[PDB]
Amino acid sequence: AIKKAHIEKDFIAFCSSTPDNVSWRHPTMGSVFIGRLIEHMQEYACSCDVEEIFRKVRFSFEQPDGRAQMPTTERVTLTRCFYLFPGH
Amino acid sequence: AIKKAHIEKDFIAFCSSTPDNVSWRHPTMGSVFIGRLIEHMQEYACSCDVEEIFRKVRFSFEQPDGRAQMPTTERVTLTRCFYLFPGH
Amino acid sequence: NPAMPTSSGSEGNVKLCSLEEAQRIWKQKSAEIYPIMDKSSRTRLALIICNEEFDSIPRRTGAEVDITGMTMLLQNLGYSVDVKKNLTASDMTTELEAFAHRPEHKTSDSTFLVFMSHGIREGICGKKHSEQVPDILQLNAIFNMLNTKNCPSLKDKPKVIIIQACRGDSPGVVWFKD
Amino acid sequence: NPAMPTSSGSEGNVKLCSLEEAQRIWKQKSAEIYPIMDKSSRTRLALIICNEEFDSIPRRTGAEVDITGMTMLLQNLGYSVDVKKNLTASDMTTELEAFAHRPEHKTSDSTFLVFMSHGIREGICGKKHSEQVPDILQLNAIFNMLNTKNCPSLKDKPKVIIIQACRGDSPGVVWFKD
Ligand SMILES: *C(=O)[C@H](CC(=O)O)NC(=O)[C@@H](CCCCNC(=O)c1ccc(Oc2cnc3ccccc3n2)cc1)c1cccs1
Ligand SMILES: *C(=O)[C@H](CC(=O)O)NC(=O)[C@@H](CCCCNC(=O)c1ccc(Oc2cnc3ccccc3n2)cc1)c1cccs1
Repeated sequence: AIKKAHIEKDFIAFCSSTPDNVSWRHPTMGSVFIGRLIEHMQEYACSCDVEEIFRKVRFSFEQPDGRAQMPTTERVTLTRCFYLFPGH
Repeated sequence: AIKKAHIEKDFIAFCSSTPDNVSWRHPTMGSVFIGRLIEHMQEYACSCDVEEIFRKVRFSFEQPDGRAQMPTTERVTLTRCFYLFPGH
Repeated sequence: NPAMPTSSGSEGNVKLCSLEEAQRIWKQKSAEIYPIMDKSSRTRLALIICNEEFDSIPRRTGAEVDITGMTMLLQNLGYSVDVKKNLTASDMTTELEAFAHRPEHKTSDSTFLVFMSHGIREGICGKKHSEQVPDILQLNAIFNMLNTKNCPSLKDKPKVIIIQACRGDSPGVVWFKD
Repeated sequence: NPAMPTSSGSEGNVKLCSLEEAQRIWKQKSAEIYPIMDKSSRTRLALIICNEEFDSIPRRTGAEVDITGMTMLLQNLGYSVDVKKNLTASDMTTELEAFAHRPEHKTSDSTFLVFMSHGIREGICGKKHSEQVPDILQLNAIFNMLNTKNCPSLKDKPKVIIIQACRGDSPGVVWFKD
């Protein structure tokens, strides 16, 4: 027996900046979005779902300094909360 | 004194289907995405933020019948949780 | 508060958030919630653009039900709702630019934008749309018109865009065997 | 569990979720969480594509730091990581198609895809990219290659795509006065 399934489901994209806009990178320290993503994933993977963590990453960029960027979540079809349950 | 602000921030889009795909509508009952959105907003605006509510709307579409569609959240730069606090 | 909940109030069928629940949400999350303005002074705005009657593409019968439902809901949530019908992509742009210039946004904490029409992969259809001569408003244009540059009054404020439209010809499904 | 937390384990610097916390999350949300497979049998996969050396555009100095950080993190989270470097858009497509065909996805509960390169508005740059002759992979293609049609093994499973790239020339800012 055959059944129908959504062609596109359970996706989440996270981009380093908004459309039209640059994303920053340091020659010795790496990309700010990547570094910030790792730090937030390290801290919050235990207690927050991935959508929540990505939002926290966005929040950390809220106050613009000399250089600014705003990470964007895109084309989301996650129907459930995705918890990493680190250690399990 | 002038200060810098992100050109694009605090947006959320919610589309009735995934890219490439149709969205359904009934001649007397209206659009399924709209009806489902209203019902979920009526029920969950009191306890859930808009991102969470939209996810619940997506979840309600999970099991495909004869006709299927998957609402998609797009280009999200909400840095905080948006609670409607209905009644306040 | 009444013993039994009633839909006769301004919030209609929308379930109310109690003061106990509001403080609980204020406690469960620290400084990661968007601030809400005082109910007595705020001027919340929302816009609905809905295309039902088209020159060359099928009639969107049942759209009136969507208009009624969305208008009543946004009002329940505290928004003053503008309803605009049967517009070209050019008309939609002019209306969006005017909405972004509305003085009420300055004393508002958020906004809702609702688009309901036919659509293709590239965007939302205007009233004059055909395959020979496209009349399309892109989602990209909507964001641009409402961003900090083109709508400074909504800086730091949630802007919710809801789109009911097809995004192509496909049924959105694939088969699998259990 | 040790008195003081240590980064010497497989999860490194990633803060551990306790059994008390895991059951609390299992209780706070009913049937709205993605299921996780048994740690003993699951074969989680992740892919990193990173372009640093380009034919015609500036060198992405510091990318090695990103590769190291993301590889170690995804491993900490339980994913077996593939690292591919300096690819054309065509090479990226071939690698993505191969990733989607990997047998391990069948006994996996999720996947992570990471792209790190230069970028323009339209998409992500390949190694041979120039203004005269574009070499671009679109985000749309990435989704298509990993959807239920082209990757049935990842049906119902979270697919997380992370992109570090410019999306145009603009600094992303506007001025305002307080
Ligand atoms: C595309 O641009 C438009 C989008 C729009 O909002 O107008 N779509 C179309 O033109 C549709 C028109 C569909 C008309 C046919 N209606 C139906 O046959 C029909 C039957 C039952 C029904 O009810 C339900 C109930 N439960 C549902 C659950 C999940 C999803 C949908 C459900 N629908 C609704 C409609 C198209 C024309 C051809 C293909 S799509
Ligand atoms: C575009 O395609 C690429 C994207 C990529 O990942 O390669 N971007 C560029 O090419 C960048 C290169 C930037 C090189 C110059 N680096 C710096 O001067 C610099 C200085 C400090 C710094 O540290 C911080 C610290 N804190 C931050 C907080 C928030 C945001 C950024 C922060 N950066 C980082 C980098 C571009 C070349 C021209 C314009 S963009």
